[PDB]
Amino acid sequence: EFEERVVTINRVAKVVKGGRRFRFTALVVVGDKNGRVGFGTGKAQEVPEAIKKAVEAAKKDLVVVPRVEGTTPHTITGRYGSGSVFMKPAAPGTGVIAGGPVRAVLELAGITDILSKSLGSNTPINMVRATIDGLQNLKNAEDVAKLRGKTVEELY
Amino acid sequence: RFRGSNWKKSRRLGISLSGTGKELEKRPYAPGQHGPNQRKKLSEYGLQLREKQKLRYLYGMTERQFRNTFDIAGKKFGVHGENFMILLASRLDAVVYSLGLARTRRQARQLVNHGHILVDGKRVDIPSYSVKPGQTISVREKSQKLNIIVESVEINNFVPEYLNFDADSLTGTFVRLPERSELPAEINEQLIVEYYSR
Amino acid sequence: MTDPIADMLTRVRNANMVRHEKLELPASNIKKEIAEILKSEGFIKNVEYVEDDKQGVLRLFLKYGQNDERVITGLKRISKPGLRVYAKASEMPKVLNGLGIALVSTSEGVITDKEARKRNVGGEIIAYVW
RNA sequence: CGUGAGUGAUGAAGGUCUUCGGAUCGUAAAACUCUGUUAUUAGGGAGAACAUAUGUGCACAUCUUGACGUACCUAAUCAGAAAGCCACGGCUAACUACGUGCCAGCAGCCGCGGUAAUACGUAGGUGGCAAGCGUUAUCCGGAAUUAUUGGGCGUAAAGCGCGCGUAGGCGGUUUUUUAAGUCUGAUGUGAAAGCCCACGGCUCAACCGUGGAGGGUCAUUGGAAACUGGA
Repeated sequence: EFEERVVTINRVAKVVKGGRRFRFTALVVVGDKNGRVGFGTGKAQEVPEAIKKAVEAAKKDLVVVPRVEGTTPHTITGRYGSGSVFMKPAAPGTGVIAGGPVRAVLELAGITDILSKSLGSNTPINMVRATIDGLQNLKNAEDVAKLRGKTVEELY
Repeated sequence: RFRGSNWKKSRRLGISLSGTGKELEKRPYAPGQHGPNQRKKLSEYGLQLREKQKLRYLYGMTERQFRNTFDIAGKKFGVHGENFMILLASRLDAVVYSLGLARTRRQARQLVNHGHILVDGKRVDIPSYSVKPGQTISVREKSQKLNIIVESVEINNFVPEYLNFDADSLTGTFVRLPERSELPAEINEQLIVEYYSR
Repeated sequence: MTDPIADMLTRVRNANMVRHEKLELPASNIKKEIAEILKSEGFIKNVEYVEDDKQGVLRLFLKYGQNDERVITGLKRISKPGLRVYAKASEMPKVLNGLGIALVSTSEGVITDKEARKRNVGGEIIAYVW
């Protein structure tokens, strides 16, 4: 019903009074299995109760990503923090591979025609923030038609 | 042309389509160095480069030697996105992968001498043959019955479209028009239709 | 007046944000069909006829939904004084293949973009007030 | 064409890491068959195309050539060898044992050297790519970075302390003008180591006709004034 992508569970070796406190920050993408990105981080002792903790406290950070005719409406970027991304269009009837950054952004948008792009670095805390920067800065067909305030077939 | 192991094509790439079982006795996890770790997510330009490297082990002609292949899958008019799977099946490996001579593409490129080659007249010992409506990729007079040409004559029953093959003949001369969706679909189309353009 | 549609662009846009049914755009000699060029579709809804005296003021008569839904998501300026955006036989744009009407005026006065490619001309639509 | 496996014995005689646990450099492999695509002599043979009794209005007759003369190739089917160098903890697809131990190496980014540097040097190697590989000076991916799409008028990349003055850069004046103007008009031409809509073959290379098509034309007002700075 909901494509939840739990990337990893960052641990911490707290060097406080206690011998060695264990704090697992379960990282899970809050995707709605449609086209939204979704990102939430927990801090509970139980990963299962921590993964849903960030899914019930952070589920409004997603963005609606529409599709034209099976191809990305506009090749957007991502200038938020170090890690960056890029939207590359492909044919509707295609697929994705492995080797690079995060995979829970274009995989949520069941279309198999978008290539997930994010160089920046490996840090998965400032690389997903740039993906939502471009997703919210995406240009739609009518979205840009209102900008001019004329016809949809008069701005292409 | 690669002069290396033909078992790393289903490990470094994400679209091999050259053998049925390969990860049965191997380890289908991630890469090599961090094979016991998690996998990654192909980058925008990386996915188009991964497919190129994936087809680099599949297609005999590598970078610069497959000029025509890439030139026929770009400037050529028509579905540019699916032009990499449409105008790219004009090699000599397709005839061996439709009649029943070689199950692989690398072995199909070396099957232009041991197997059927005489395409109704002038033959060709290259990885691509000019098989058009009128060419019958068959064998020679002395090499009429070969061992690699008549190997899986009964083992390979099901044949592909736009191809012909019979007993003691294996001469392909059916339809010249092929399908642009009659090949594996794991790589992007518009991605390679734009990246190549540059 | 330094800019012809100076207040015009700062009226409808502001009236489409604060939900202003009736608008008060300073009417001029060319500020009539330029502020009502989308009267064919429904972007700027429609109006009866510019009624005033020697460039006084013209309304836009904007309409919204039940919970005040604006069809236009902010209007920006494109074809202004100085530069000229004349679309000849170079390349006509397309998005949804026919929907509303834009700025394509030649020798037929105010026409739609449906036959824009047929005429192969791209000018600015204008009209006098009363 | 590119240099041998149709076949194929843990494919070893014992080593590659070996706490030996197995796999294997190892469906490497024997020793042949196989694979033809190496010789053995060979005789070989387009820019530029019409002629020379005296019988012939930009048409042409007895009689006018060689500085040569072994692509793709299924064929004789002798056996003529794709190695390599680089990162290897990596960044960035990549390693095991020894030897080193701020001695030396490594050494773009990282850094690794004062002890357990598989980062060092040898051996077994591994990722890459392609008859090779590391190097030096030369455009652009890198990224807009005198901002032009690609700069502020405050910390950032930004307070002329200069309070008094026209650099013509530029700062409502109603109406109002004789036509600065937006889209029509001579079109024949419309050619082009030009992206020619096709057009020719040299397998891996240089084998070139299409001026109307063909855009890369060479109808865009003479013109419809209530209007940047100046009323």
